[PDB]
Amino acid sequence: NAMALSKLAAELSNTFGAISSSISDILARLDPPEQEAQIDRLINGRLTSLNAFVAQQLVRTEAAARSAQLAQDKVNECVKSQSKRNGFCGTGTHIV
Amino acid sequence: KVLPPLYDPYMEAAYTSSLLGSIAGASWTAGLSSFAAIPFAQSIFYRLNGVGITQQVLSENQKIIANKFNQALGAMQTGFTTTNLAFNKVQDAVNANAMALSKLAAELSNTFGAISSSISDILARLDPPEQEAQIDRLINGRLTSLNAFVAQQLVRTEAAARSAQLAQDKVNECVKSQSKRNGFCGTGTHIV
Amino acid sequence: NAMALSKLAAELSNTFGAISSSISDILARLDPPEQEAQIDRLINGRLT
Amino acid sequence: KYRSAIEDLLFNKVTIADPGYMQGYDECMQQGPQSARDLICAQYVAGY
Amino acid sequence: VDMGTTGSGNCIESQVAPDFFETARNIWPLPIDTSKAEGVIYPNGKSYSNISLTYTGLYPKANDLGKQYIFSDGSRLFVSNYSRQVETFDDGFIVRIGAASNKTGTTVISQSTNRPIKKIYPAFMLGHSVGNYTPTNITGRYLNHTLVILPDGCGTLVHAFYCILQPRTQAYCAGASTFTSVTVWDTPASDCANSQSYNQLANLNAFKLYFDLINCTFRYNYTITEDENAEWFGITQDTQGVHLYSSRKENVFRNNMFHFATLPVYQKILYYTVIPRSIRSPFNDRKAWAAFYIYKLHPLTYLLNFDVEGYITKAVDCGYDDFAQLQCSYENFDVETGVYSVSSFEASPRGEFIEQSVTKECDFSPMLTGTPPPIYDFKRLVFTNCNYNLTKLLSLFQVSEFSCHQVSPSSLATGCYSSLTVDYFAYSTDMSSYLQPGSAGEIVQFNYKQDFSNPTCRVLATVPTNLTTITKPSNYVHLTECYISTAYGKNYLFNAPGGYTPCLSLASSGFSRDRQSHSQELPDGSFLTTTGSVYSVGSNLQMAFIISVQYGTDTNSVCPMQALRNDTSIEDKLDVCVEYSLHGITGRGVFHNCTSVGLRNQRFVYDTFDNLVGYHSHNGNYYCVRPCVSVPVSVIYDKVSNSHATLFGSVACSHVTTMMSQFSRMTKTNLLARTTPGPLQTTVGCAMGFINSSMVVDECQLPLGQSLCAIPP
Amino acid sequence: YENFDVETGVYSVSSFEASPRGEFIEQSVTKECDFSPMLTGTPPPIYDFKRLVFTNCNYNLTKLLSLFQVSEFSCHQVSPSSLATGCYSSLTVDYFAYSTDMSSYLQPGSAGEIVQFNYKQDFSNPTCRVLATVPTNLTTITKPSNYVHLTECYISTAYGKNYLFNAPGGYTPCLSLASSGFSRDRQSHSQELPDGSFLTTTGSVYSVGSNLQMAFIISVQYGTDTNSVCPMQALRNDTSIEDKLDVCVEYSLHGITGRGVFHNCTSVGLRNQRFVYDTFDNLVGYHSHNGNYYCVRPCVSVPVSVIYDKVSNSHATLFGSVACSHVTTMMSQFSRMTKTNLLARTTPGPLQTTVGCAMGFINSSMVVDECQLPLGQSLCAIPP
Amino acid sequence: GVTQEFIETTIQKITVDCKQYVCNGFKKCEDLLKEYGQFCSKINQALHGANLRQDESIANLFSSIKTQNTQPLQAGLNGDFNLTMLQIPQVTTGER
Ligand SMILES: *[C@@H]1O[C@H](CO)[C@@H](O[C@@H]2O[C@H](CO)[C@@H](O)[C@H](O)[C@H]2NC(C)=O)[C@H](O)[C@H]1NC(C)=O
Ligand SMILES: *[C@@H]1O[C@H](CO)[C@@H](O[C@@H]2O[C@H](CO)[C@@H](O)[C@H](O)[C@H]2NC(C)=O)[C@H](O)[C@H]1NC(C)=O
Ligand SMILES: *[C@@H]1O[C@H](CO)[C@@H](O)[C@H](O)[C@H]1NC(C)=O
Ligand SMILES: *[C@@H]1O[C@H](CO)[C@@H](O)[C@H](O)[C@H]1NC(C)=O
Ligand SMILES: *[C@@H]1O[C@H](CO)[C@@H](O)[C@H](O)[C@H]1NC(C)=O
Ligand SMILES: *[C@@H]1O[C@H](CO)[C@@H](O)[C@H](O)[C@H]1NC(C)=O
Ligand SMILES: *[C@@H]1O[C@H](CO)[C@@H](O)[C@H](O)[C@H]1NC(C)=O
Ligand SMILES: *[C@@H]1O[C@H](CO)[C@@H](O)[C@H](O)[C@H]1NC(C)=O
Ligand SMILES: *[C@@H]1O[C@H](CO)[C@@H](O)[C@H](O)[C@H]1NC(C)=O
Ligand SMILES: *[C@@H]1O[C@H](CO)[C@@H](O)[C@H](O)[C@H]1NC(C)=O
Ligand SMILES: *[C@@H]1O[C@H](CO)[C@@H](O)[C@H](O)[C@H]1NC(C)=O
Repeated sequence: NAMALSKLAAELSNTFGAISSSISDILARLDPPEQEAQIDRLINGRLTSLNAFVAQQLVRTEAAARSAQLAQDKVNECVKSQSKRNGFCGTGTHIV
Repeated sequence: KVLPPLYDPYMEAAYTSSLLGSIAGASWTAGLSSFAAIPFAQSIFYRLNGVGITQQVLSENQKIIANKFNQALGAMQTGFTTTNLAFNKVQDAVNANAMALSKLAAELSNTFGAISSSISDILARLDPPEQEAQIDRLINGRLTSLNAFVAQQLVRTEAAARSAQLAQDKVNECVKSQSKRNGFCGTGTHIV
Repeated sequence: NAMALSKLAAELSNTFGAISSSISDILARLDPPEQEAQIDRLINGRLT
Repeated sequence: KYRSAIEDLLFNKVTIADPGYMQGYDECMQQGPQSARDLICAQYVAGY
Repeated sequence: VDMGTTGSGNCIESQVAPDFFETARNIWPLPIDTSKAEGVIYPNGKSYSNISLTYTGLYPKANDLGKQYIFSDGSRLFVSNYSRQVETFDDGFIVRIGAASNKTGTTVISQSTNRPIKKIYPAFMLGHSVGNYTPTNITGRYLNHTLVILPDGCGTLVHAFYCILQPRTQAYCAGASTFTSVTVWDTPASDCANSQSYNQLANLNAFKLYFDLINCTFRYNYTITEDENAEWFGITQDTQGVHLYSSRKENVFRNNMFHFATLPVYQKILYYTVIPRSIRSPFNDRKAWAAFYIYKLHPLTYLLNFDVEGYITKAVDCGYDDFAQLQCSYENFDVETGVYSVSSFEASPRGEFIEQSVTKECDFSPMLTGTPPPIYDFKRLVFTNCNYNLTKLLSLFQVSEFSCHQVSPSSLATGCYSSLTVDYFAYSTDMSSYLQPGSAGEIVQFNYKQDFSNPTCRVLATVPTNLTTITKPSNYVHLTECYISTAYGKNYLFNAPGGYTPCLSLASSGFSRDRQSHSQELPDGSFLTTTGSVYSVGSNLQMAFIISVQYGTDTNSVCPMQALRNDTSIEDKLDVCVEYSLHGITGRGVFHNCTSVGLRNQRFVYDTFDNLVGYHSHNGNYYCVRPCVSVPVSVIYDKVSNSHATLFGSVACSHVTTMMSQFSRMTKTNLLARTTPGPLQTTVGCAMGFINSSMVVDECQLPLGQSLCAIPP
Repeated sequence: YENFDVETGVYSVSSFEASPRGEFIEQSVTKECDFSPMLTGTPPPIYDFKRLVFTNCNYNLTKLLSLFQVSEFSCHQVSPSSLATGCYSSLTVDYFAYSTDMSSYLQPGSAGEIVQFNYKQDFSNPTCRVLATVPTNLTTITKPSNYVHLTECYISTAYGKNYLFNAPGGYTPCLSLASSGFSRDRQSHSQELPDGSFLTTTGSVYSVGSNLQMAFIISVQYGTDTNSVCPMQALRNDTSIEDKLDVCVEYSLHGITGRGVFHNCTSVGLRNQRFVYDTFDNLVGYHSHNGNYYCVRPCVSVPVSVIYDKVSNSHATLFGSVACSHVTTMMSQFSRMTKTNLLARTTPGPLQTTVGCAMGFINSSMVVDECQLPLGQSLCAIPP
Repeated sequence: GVTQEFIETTIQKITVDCKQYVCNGFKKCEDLLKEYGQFCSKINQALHGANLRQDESIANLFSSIKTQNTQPLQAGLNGDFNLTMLQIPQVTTGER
C-alpha cells in the first residue's frame, strides 16, 4: 500500500530524458519548437506511468476482492463452525 | 541469473515418498490426531467400502479389483503425450519459464530507434550532444522492458504461490484422505 | 469485453508525439531523415 | 429454441454489440458508421 | 584499362534457328524449389545459425519455371535467337547452372546421340540502352558503356568488363551485313588446351572479333574450379554497384548464393541479353552440353531457416500460399495443428484514385510587386480555395535558407492545405540568426516572432537584379525598442507569436536616421516609445518569407497546380488496393459501392476512431474505404495430413470472390478459376477448401467456432 | 539495494569496482584507398556526379580534408569526427562541382530542381554531406567553365510535362540526353522516344566564382563480420595470449569495438567467421590472428551473491555457477577486498559447492531442518 | 479411471543485475540513467522479495514432511496392489 503511493509520487520527479522534470522550467528555458518536444516527452512518460499504476491498482483490487471472498469462506468454515478439512484452518485437528 | 531451487531433487523425492507412505490409514475416524498402521491394500479396500461397495463384493472380487488397479497404474504411462491436458500444462509451465528468460535476453539486442543496440557503438559513432540522446533512448527502452519483466515476475510468483496452496489442499484432500466431493480429485467417485 | 476492443481500436488514432497518426500523412509531409524518426515514434508507441 | 424464458429476460436486459461471425464484414458497410457498434466495425480497419 | 590486342580478321558465321532449340522435346521444366532454398541470396547483414527469420529482399517466386536457354556445339555454328531477345533487368536475376551434369544429353544439332551432359557458364551482355544493329536492323545492340560477363579458360575463369561495344565491319562480325548473332566459341579442339591444363583467351578473342572494346573502365576476372556440381549465379545492382553472387564462393556443395564481387557500374542497368555459346567440338569428341535457367528476382518477404552450420537449408515464399502466410506470420517452419489468424504478405500493384476540386490560382502578385514591407510592418497573405504554384514563386528568388517545421520544403509544393499563410518582409540574410527559433535580440522581441503552432517554413531569399518588379527600399529598418515609459520606466512590450508590434502605429511615420526614436503620450500619462535601426540595403535586396500551412479534415482546398486527370473508380480500381488523393486527403484504401451514409454535406465519412470509412465521389456514388488489408484470413492446418484450408472470417463468399486481389497468389488463382471446391458459406464466414459433410463429432482439434469442426482429409 | 540497513538474506549484487582496462587491437593489413580521381581533373557536374566505392583499404580522411576549406559538414547517424576514426564495410563518396551559395538546395527535403533532377541524397545509411571550397593553391583540380544543373527532366506526352524525378542516390533519367553539355543558360535538349513522346531536359548555366567549390556525399556501411575499410592508424597488434587475459579490455578487432573479457576457449562456431555471435547478437567468441579462439564475455559476467547475517554482522560471497579456479584466475572483476582475498592464499579460500564457488565458507557435516540463509539445492549458510 | 492433473508450485527464480543489464558497465550510460531515480535498487528489491516469497511458500509446502506419520511400503507388491511404478527403486551399485 505504501509502495504504490511512493511510486506514484516519485514518478513526478524524474526528467524522462527532458532537460527538467518541471513544465515551468522547460517553458522558461526553451522556446515553442523545443518546448513542445520536451513537454511531449514528459507527457508520454507520465501517461505511461499513470496507465501502469492504474493497471496495477485494478489487479490489486481484484486480488483483494478474491481474498475478501476467501476471508468470508474462512469465517464461515473455521470461525462460525468447525472444519473437518485438513489444513484449511491450520495444522492439526481444527477446534475453534 | 537463474537462482537454484530451494531444495535438492532428493528432498522432493523424500516429499513424494512421504506422500506415498501417508496414503494408508484408518480413513474412518473423526480427526487427524491418531495414526493407524493399516496396510495399503486394506486402506484401499476400506476406501472402496466407503465409496459404496459392500464388504461381500470386496471379499469376492479381491483379485479382480487388484488387477484393475494394477492395469490403471500401468496405463498411467500412456498419459505422457501431447494429447493429455496435464502434460500440456507441464510443458506450458516449462515454456513460460523459458520464455521469460528468452524475452529478457532478447530485449538487449534491439535498437529501440537508436543507431545501434550497443552503447559502445553509439559512443564510437556519435558525439556527446547526439550520443547522449541515443543512450537516453536506449536507457528508457531498457528501463521500460525491465519494469515489465519485474511486474510479470511478481504476477507469476503470486500465481505460483496460490497454485502451491492449491497443491497443498489437493495433497491433504485427495492424497492423504478420500474425497466425497465431485470433480475435485477427478471425474467419478474418488478412491486414491 | 467491449472496453478491450475500444482501447485496441482507439490506440490507432492518436499521434504519440508525431505530426500525424497516419503513416501516409507522415510520408507525404516529411522526408526520409525525418520520416524515419516520426514513423519510429509511431511504431514504438504502437508496439508498447 | 435455445433459450429458457429466464435466459431470454437476462439476455434482453444486457446490451452486447453483435459480432458478425457470418457476413459481418459486409454488414458493417451496409449499416454505416454507428458509435454503438463502431468497435465491432473497427475489426476490418484497425486490423483485429 | 587494357582489353588486349584488338581482334583482326573475319568472324565465324552462325546459323540462327530458334525452331530447333525452342521445341517441346527440349523442354525440361525445373521450377524453383523453395523447400531447398533454391536461388536464395545469403543476406550480407549477418551469418545466423539454427534460427528462422523473415527477410525482405530480392528473391525468386516459389515454383517459378523461369526461362530455359539451351546451347549446342558446332564449321558453321548453330545457335538460337538469344542474341536478339532483350530481356528486362528489373531487380536482377539468378541463373541455375548445370542442374543436369551426369545424365544423357540430346544435342540440338546432332541426332540420335546421348552424350553425358556437361555444365556451361552463361555469358551476358548487360547495358543501360539498347538499339539496332546498323546493317541488319536486328534488335539486341547495346549502346554506350556495356557490362559483359564472359566465361573463359575453357570454363575455369569468368571475364567481367564494362565498356562500349563498337561493332566492326568485317563479314560475320557484329555491325556487318552478314551478321546473324553474337556467338562465342570455346573451340576445345586443341585451341583451348583442354587435354592440357585449361588456359586460353578464346572467348574474349571471339568477342573482340565481334566488337571493338574502347574506353573501358574496368576488367576483372575470377577463377572457377573445374567441377561438375550444380552451380548458382546471381546478379543485382544497387548504389554500391553491380553485385555478383555465386554458390561456389563459400560452399559449392551448398545451395546458397554468396556475394563475391562488386562491379563499379553505378548507372542503372535496364536490359540484359544471353550471349549464345556454340563451342567447336569435332565429330571425334563431340559432346552434349547442359542448359541454364534464368529466374527473375522479385522484392519479396522470405522466411529463411538457417542450419546449425549457418547455411540456409529451406525457405518459405511468404506470399505464395496461405500455409506460407501462416509460416511467415508466426515465423515457424514447423507449425502445430490448429486454426491460425494470418497476415497478408502478397504485394499487389495499386492504381491511383485522384479527385481534385476545380479552383482558381492563388495570386502572389503583391509579394512580387512594389517595395517589400519592413519586418515590423510585414504583409500577410492568406490563401484559401485556390491553386498555388510554389515553383513559380521560388524560381524568382535565390533561396539562402529554407528552415521548416513539421513539414518539408519539398512537401510544401506537392501538398494540399485548408489554408496557406505567407508573411513576407524585407530582411538582410546577414541577420539570419536573429530570425531563428528562440533567438535573442530585438528582431524576435519587437519586430516578428514566428508562430510554431502550425507547420511553418522560414525562407530567406535574395532578389536577383534581373527581377525589376520588386523595388529596393532605401534601407532596412527594424525596431530596437517598444516600451511604455512609466514612472519607473522601461515597460517593454514584446511581440506575440505571429502578431504585430504594439508600436506599429507609432512606427508608421518611418525612420530616416539610425537610432531614431518616436514617442506618443498615452491617456494614462505614460509615454509609448519606439526606436528603429536603419542600415543600408546591399547589392541585392533580400526578403524573408514565413509560410505557414494548415491541414484540414474535410477538404484541403489549397492544392498545388497539378495536371492530374480525374480518375474514375466506378468500374476500374474498384475492390482493389489503390493510392487515393481525394480533395487533399491522401492514403491507401479499397473502395466498395455502398448506400450513402454518414453526415450530410460531408465529402468524407469517419468513424469514432477517426478512420476514413466513406467517401462521396464526384459521380454521385458513395464509397466505403478499407485499409487495403481488411478481410480476416484464417488458415486451418492439419500437420498429420500436411493439408491446409482457408477461412475468410465474417465475409460473404461473393465479396470474397470480387475482392480477390488481396490474398496469396495461390488464393488469387483459386478464386479466378471456378474450381469445384470453391468458396463455401458457413456460419463463421466464407470457407475455401471445405465441403458440408453433415457429419457429427463429439470433439475436434480444428474448431472453426459456433459448433463447427474441420475434418482433415 | 541502496540500503544501509539490509536484512538477513542472500542477495544478488552489482559490481561497483572500476578496474583499469587494457587494449586489444587486431587490424587487418590493407592497401590505401586512393582519392586521386577526387583530386585531379575537373569535378563533374551535379547531375553527372562521380561515385567512388572503397572496400578493403585504408583511408586517410585527414589528408583529403586538409586540401579543402570545408563550409558545411552536415552528417546523419554518424559524426564528422567519427568518420575519421571508424571502420566500415564500405565507403561511398559522391562528389561533384557545386556552389556553396546553393547550399539550401542540397539539404534533406529541400525544394527546387537540385533534388528533383540533379542529386537526391540517400539516407538509408549513415551519410555525411560536405560542402568544401578548393583553394587556389591546389592546382591539381581545374575550375570548369561554369556550374551546370538540370532544371527539367520530363517526357513530353499528349497532355505534357511528365516530370521524371531522381531516386535517392541515383542518376537522372536525362543523363544520356545531358551528355552534351549546356553551353548557354536555359539550353534545352530533346530526344525522340520509340513510343512517340519526347524526352526533354533543360540546364541552368552560371559562372564559377573566384574559388571552385565542390560537394562530397560520404555514405558508410557497418558490418558485423569485418569492417575492412579502416583508417590508417599506427596502432600495434596487441597480444592477448598471456597479458590482458581474464581481465577487462577495450578491444577493436577488425573494425568491431567494445569492452569485454577474453578467455581461452576451444574453437566452437562457424568455420569461416572471425566473430562468433549467439542467438541474441552478442559477441561470444573471436578467432584471433595467433590461431587461438578467444571466448568473449562482458566486463561484468560472473554472478556474485552476498550472504549477510545481520545478527552476527558477518557476510560471505557466493560466486554462482562458477568454478573456483576460474574465480581465482579471473579476480580482476570484484570488490577490492575480494581481490585482496583472492590474491593472498587465505586458509578460508574459495570453496566448491553445488551452487558455485563459495568464498568465506567451510565444508560442514551439520544437518539442519530450517535456515534463514538458503544457498539453494538444499544448502544452508550457518552464520558464525 | 486415472485422471492426471498438474499443479505448479514453483517458477524459475531470476535475479537481474540492473546496472549491467541497462548500461553494460559504461560510465556515460550510468550517468544518464542516474536521472531516472533509484530504478535499479527498486528492481533488485522487487526481485529479491519475489524470490524470498517463493522460498517461504515452497518451504511451507514441504514442511508437511516433519509432521507426517508414514508406514514403510513393501517394495513391489503391497499385498496385491503393484506400486513399483510409484516407488523409488533401490539399487546398491551406486548412490540412492
Ligand atoms: C584478369 O584481369 C587482370 C586485371 O585486370 C588482367 O591483368 C592485367 O592485364 C592487362 C592487359 O589486359 C595489363 O596491362 C595489366 O598490367 C594486368 N595487370 C593488372 C591490372 O594488375 C589479366 O590480364 C586478366 N586475365 C587473366 C589473368 O587471364
Ligand atoms: C509390477 O509393476 C512393475 C513395474 O511396472 C513390473 O516390473 C516390470 O516388469 C516388466 C515385465 O517383466 C519388465 O519389462 C519391466 O522392466 C519391469 N519394470 C518396470 C519399471 O516396468 C512388474 O512386472 C509388475 N508385477 C509384479 C508382480 O511385480
Ligand atoms: C447516437 O449516440 C447516442 C449516445 O447516447 C447513442 O445512444 C445512439 O445509439 C447513437 N445513435 C446511432 C449510433 O445511430
Ligand atoms: C526469337 O526471338 C525473337 C526476338 O529476338 C522473336 O521475335 C522470335 O519470335 C523468336 N523466335 C522463336 C521464339 O521461334
Ligand atoms: C533498315 O532500316 C532502314 C531505315 O528504314 C531501311 O532503309 C533498310 O532497308 C533496313 N534494312 C536493312 C539495312 O537491311
Ligand atoms: C529496329 O529495326 C526494326 C525492324 O523491324 C524497326 O521496326 C525498329 O524501329 C528499329 N529500331 C530502332 C531503334 O531503330
Ligand atoms: C551513347 O549512344 C548514343 C546513341 O548511339 C550516342 O549518341 C552517344 O554519343 C553515346 N554516348 C553518350 C555518352 O551518350
Ligand atoms: C573515349 O574517350 C575519349 C577521351 O579519353 C573521348 O575523347 C572519346 O570521345 C571517347 N570515345 C567514345 C566515347 O566513343
Ligand atoms: C554429377 O557428378 C559430379 C561428379 O561426380 C558430382 O559432383 C555431382 O554432384 C553430380 N550431380 C550433379 C547434379 O552435378
Ligand atoms: C508553374 O510555374 C512554372 C514556372 O515556369 C510554369 O512553367 C508552369 O506551367 C506552372 N504550372 C504548373 C507546374 O502546373
Ligand atoms: C595522413 O595524411 C597526413 C597529411 O599530413 C600525413 O601526415 C599522415 O602521415 C597520413 N597518415 C596517417 C595519419 O596515418
